[PDB]
Amino acid sequence: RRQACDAILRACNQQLTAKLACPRHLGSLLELAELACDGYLVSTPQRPPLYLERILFVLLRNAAAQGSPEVTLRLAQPLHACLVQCSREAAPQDYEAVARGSFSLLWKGAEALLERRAAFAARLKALSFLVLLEDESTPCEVPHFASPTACRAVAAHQLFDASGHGLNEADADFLDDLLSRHVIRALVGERGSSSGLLSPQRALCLLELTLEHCRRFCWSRHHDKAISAVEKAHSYLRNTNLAPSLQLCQLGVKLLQVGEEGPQAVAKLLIKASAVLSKSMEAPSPPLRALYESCQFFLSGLERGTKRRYRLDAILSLFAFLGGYCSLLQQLRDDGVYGGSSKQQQSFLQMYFQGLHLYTVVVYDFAQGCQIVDLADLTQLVDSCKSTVVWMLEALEGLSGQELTDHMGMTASYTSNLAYSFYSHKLYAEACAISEPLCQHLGLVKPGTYPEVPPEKLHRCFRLQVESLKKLGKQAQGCKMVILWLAALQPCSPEHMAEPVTFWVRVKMDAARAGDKELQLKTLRDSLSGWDPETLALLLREELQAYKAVRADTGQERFNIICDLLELSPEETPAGAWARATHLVELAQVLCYHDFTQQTNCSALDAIREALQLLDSVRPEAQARDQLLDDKAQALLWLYICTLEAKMQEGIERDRRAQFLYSNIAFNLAADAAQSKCLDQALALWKELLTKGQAPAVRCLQQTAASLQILAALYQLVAKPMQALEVLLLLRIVSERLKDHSKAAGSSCHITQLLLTLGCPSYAQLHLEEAASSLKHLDQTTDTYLLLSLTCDLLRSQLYWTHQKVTKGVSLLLSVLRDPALQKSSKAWYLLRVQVLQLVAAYLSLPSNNLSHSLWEQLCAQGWQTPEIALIDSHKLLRSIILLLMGSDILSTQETSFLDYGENLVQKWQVLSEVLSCSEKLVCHLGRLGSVSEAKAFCLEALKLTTKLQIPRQCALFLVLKGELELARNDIDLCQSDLQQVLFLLESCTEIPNFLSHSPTCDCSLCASPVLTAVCLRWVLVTAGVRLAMGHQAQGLDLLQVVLKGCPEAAERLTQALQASLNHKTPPSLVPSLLDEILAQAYTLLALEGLNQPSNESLQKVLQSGLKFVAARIPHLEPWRASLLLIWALTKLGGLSCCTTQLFASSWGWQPPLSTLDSICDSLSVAFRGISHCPPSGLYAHLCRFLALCLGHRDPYATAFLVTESVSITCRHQLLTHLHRQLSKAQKHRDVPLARIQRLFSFRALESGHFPQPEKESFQERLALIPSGVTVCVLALATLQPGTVGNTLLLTRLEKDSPPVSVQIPTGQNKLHLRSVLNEFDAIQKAQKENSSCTDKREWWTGRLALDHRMEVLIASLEKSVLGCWKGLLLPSSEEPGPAQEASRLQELLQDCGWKYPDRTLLKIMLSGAGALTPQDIQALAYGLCPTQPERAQELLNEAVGRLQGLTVPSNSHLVLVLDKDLQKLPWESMPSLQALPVTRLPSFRFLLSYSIIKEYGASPVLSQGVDPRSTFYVLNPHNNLSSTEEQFRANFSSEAGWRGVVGEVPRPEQVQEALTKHDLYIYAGHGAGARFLDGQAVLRLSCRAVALLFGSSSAALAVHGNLEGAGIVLKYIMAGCPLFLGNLWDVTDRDIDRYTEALLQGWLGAGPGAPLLYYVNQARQAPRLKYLIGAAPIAYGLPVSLR
Amino acid sequence: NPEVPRED
Ligand SMILES: [Zn+2]
Repeated sequence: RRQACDAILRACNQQLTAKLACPRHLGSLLELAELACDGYLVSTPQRPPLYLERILFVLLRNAAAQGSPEVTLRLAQPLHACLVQCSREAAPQDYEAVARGSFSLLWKGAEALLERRAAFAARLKALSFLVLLEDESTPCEVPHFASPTACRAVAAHQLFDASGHGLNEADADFLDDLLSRHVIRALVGERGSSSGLLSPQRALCLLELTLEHCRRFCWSRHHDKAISAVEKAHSYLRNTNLAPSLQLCQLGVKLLQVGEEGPQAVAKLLIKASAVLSKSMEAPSPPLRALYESCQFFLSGLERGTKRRYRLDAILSLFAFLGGYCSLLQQLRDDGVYGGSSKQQQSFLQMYFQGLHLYTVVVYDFAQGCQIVDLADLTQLVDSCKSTVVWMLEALEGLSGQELTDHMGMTASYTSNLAYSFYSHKLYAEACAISEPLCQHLGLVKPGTYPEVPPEKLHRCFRLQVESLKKLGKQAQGCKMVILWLAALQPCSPEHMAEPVTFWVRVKMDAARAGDKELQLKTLRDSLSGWDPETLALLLREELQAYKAVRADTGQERFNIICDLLELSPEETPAGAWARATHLVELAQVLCYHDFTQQTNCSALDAIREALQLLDSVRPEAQARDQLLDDKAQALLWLYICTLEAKMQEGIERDRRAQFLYSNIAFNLAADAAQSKCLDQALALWKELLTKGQAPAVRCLQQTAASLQILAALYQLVAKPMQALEVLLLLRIVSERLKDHSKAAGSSCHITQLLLTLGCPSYAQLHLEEAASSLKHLDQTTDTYLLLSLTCDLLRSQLYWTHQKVTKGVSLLLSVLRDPALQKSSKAWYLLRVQVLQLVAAYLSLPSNNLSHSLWEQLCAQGWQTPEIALIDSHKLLRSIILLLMGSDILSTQETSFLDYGENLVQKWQVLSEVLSCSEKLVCHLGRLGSVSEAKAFCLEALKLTTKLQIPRQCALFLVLKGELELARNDIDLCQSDLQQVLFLLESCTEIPNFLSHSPTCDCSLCASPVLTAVCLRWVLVTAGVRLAMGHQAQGLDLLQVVLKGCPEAAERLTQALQASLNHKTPPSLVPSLLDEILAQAYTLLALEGLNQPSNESLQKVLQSGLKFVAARIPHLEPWRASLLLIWALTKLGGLSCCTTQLFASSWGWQPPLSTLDSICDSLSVAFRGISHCPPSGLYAHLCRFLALCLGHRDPYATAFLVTESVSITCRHQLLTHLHRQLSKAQKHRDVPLARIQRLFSFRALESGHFPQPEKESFQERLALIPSGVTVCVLALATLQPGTVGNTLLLTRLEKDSPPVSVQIPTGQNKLHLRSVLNEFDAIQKAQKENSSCTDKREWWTGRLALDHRMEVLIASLEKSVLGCWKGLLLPSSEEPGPAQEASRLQELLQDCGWKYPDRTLLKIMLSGAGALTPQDIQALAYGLCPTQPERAQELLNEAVGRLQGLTVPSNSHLVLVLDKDLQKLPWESMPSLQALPVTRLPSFRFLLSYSIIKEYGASPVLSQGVDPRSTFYVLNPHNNLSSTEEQFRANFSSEAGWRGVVGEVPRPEQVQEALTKHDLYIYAGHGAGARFLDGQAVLRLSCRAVALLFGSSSAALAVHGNLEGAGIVLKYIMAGCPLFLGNLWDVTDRDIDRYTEALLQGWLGAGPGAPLLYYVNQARQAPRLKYLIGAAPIAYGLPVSLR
Repeated sequence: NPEVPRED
């Protein structure tokens, strides 16, 4: 029955197997077969031999062949029940083929159907049969879950939503319905058999399924359903061996469900969590895999919950669970079932590290969020942190390969992040403990075992420890850890070794600063003993580099390192020879700047020479050619440095012993070129290295850059600027290759400055933009940024100055000046300030038209008023830097170490170069201004400095400058000697001079160097000046033509050189302008000779050629333009001799008894505006007096102002400089009177306007400042040819509340002119000097008598043949109202007779002296004033004087005589009209105003109160040369009440200082003016309170040299504030001047209180036997003084 | 009798 049906079913199975064109029919037969199977099932559902099952399996196979999973599912629908009722055992592989194979068929069916929901549900029932008989199944692997049955459930979830973001509620119910009813129900069983609990294999499957369902649900945002699912398992959780597993899973499911809540929540679950794991492991046979898989889920709850929601207690609670989890994983490792196949064993280790990865992350989280009060919590985590690292290192034991490499990689990270946290919150002690076990294992391990762990990970793990030890105070342990750091990286490249080496020097340097010497004693060699020699040598080289990087004193440390290195290197081997040569170069540096020859028996030069020989004996391979180039270049550079140091030291001792101008021959030898050859060779090697495209193969490129900087500074010092330019370009290349933008910006700034100094602004502009570009990659908080930005601003300001953009340039300069960063106390800032001061001077040398008034006030308000002041401050700052860097030995030879630390080396040569350049600028500017003495002082100082350094080029430059100064002083012999020294220096530097007659395109030393070319042209200029001064015309003119040719030719050579050097395509737009001041001076001198020779037509076109040249270059050559305009005006005036009427006549109302002039005034006004701001003395005086002559009485105020401003200009400049010095010390010690005097003597204190309106307003204010009762008369000589003496006298009478009165007196028209008077005075002095030597008494006395008579005749001539009628201009004005009324009446009547310019004031002045107006004076006045009808004017004048005679009396008053350089010599005070009047002399009118200011503020005590007779200091017979003077004066001087002083001894300079500063009277009855004990500088440094009664020879005289204003000691006394100065105008004899002194002292002192000194001065003038030869000598300088 | 000058 059933068997027959089964046989029919087997045939039906074959029939149903066919899926041909009748598959639907087969399906219909299959449906009938299913009913037939049901009929068979009624008899027997499944054969006891499972034949029905085999038939069903065949039917399932037939369905598989026919692709009918649905039919098979219906066919095998009751198989589970049949299998359940089957019981028994021995289910075969076919059982799987029908049950597990059904799932396999479903898997292919799942691969067939596109949909999943229905297919997954079918697979779930298929999964209920896939592993149904798994009670004895083999365990699954351990990348997966516990059992294969649960593994199938996870596999279905894989086909489900893979993203696992969220689970729909309906989907959750639907997904649960599948597994719960099909898979879960099958495993659980309706007949659960509670007596028999789940089998061991069955139990493992049950828990694994629950975890996978919970994991998928919770991950895909679904927790509520899993809560009920866990309870279902918990419902059956009476007791089990896997019980802990679901309790821990319950906690995990809890955690995600709780989510983010109160803090304790996380801890409370974690507290219970530790209990479950700990007690389970205590069990004798714990469910290892059950605990494992379950723990991984709990970890996920935390990892997904890692949202910074952590506290202190959470972390310790985590460590409890973490520790137990670690035991479980290592315990699973003990078990050897997975020990064989490490594949699963490796997975266990990854799980261990994931467990620890969680701990490290949680701690970093806690660390970042920590406050000061929280640091206590951070400390409690230390011991837990320590244990974590130990476990990790213990876990690695046995791993080899990438497993070793990777898993060491984590342990490095994990400790590093942990240590970083403690380092971050200021916990150094704890950080070291955490990294200690790792640090020691990494060092001790046999080098090479760990060859792949990233260097950075190891560097980071080690660095934290070295830094922590360093800052705690453990410098000793740090050095050992550094050795351990190097030990771990033993098989590593030298590049990684740099950081350990840097930390080594820092730790040792800090140790040394702490006072420890034992640490210093230890050197790397001893501690690293055991390493290979080559690696030890490399590390020692790196340590030497790190020592060279650090500042402060490191000489002996480097010496010890070099000694060790030299010992290591084997000399017998060529590679050892190379290493020895390098170490010898280092030793050469050390011995070059230290004294250790007591320990080496070798000098720096010997070491460097042996290094050079060894280097020359090295034949390199294919590579290493680059390193050899670098080494040889460095050796050559340091040979040069050491030779220069030895030369400087020898020069120091040369001066010390001597303590010149004879060493100039010693300077220039073959040794000079032999020495410079080293620098040339170094440059060649570095260019060869750093020009090729490939990046150089040098060990240290930073040293190459530093050496390039040192080479560039030395080249600028030796005055070779093009070579320095090349070196700076190479430095730019290196900085670009080194990615250092600070170096690039500094190098480009240096190139811009060099190009600006040469005079090429375009190439300069291009380099400024490269610098600006490089500056945009730097931290704007760095001082380097600030310095470079300020420098770029200065360079842009200078470029604006050059390209005539003065307004914006001034704004930029003011922005730089007002920046607070410029005043930072660093050496580089000091060097910046110097260039600031030089650019300030550059702006201050500009005419007022270029800038507004407001910006002029803003620029002057900074502190510097004249260019010379700024230049002097720059020089002073440079000297201060030299003192701060290299002591004072190079500057003075009356102990601080150089302290070379890299920057100091470059700065040293830089500062020397800048001192020399600033000296050149100062000398040129001061010599141009006419201040030759100060310029000579600076020139001698610079010459001494270059003598010590032995640089022939700078010596030649300063010797040419000195020759120019001596030509200015009219000292031809000394100038010629200086020029000959220049000639020898030039001729031996290149190996009628020979540098002339050179080709325009020449490559010699004197033609390839702009500095030498300039020196040659200046030499030619000074030689031409000498030739013209000696009368050799047409030779000096030839030399000036040579200069004119040479300058433009040399400019083109410099243009071509600059273009070829910088490799620009187009040439510089405009030729450089550096020889333009030379060409302009040549133009001036040639035009002045054209004035001397009006016939030479050649010179006539030169004035137009020069004017177009200077007009093309406004406003840079303005002084020469002013000179050329003055020459043009003189050419237009006509004949400068013959004393004709002259065009000026019409402008003057008195003659001795558009228009050309309009044009001359315009040209002169332009030139005056050109030089008004900073005038040269002689040129200014020429312009002022010529313009006064032209203006005449057309403008009285302009004429008076012009006459006033032409006297004592050099004294004005010197007073401005002195006042700045006073204000500078005032600022230093801590001023209103000082400020007002600066504003009175200033040249820029003007308003804006047209000439002469602001000048006249300033003059009117200064006239309003005049005191009452003082008459100022300016006697100046109008010169109509520069370098001559004029015969026209300009007389200006200045008084309070009276309009200025001027007059022109031509004296050439009459015999006894002003030149004759001066010539006679000089002849008288010469004859006196000749007569002084004679021994015959009678001849001596007779000659003296003749000289006295000549003096009397000269004095009479002064009054009668020079001043004539205008003598009354010097006499006081009458207070009686008669002359005013008479002048008022006569003015109109005189205007009707032809008085062109009626002045009532002049009439008043002349009518005041009516009594002394001789009839001849009246005739001259009337005939010269009214030339149309002279006789009527004479009648009117005679009537007026008749009405005024007798009825007028002169009054109390004072005459101040302002005289020019030529007229100051003459004794004007002894003229018969001026014998009864109080007369003194002042340098200028501004000095009278200054005296008024000082008196108002109470600074001159004697001009305010009087002279105390008991406050006198006398210096009598100091040198014991005069015995008569002592005998006459000793008793009188010593018996005087209160007088102190000296006799027979040179008073110590300290005694005369106190005499001038603390007393009221100072009498010097000795030789000269006392300049031997008290010079001008000493009196200038003090304020003179006392009246200087100097009775020596020529004490009050001023020495006129060449065309320079007179100089003398009296000027220094006046500038110091002397109330009155009495001195001798010429030389005197002892006894006669003794009588004069006795008479003066007796008369003044015996007079008593209130005795005017001047009255007794003129009364004492009648005492000597020689009345005029001795009495007329004394004169007075200052203001009148009385006894109190 | 000649008098010495008051100079150096
Ligand atoms: Zn040449």
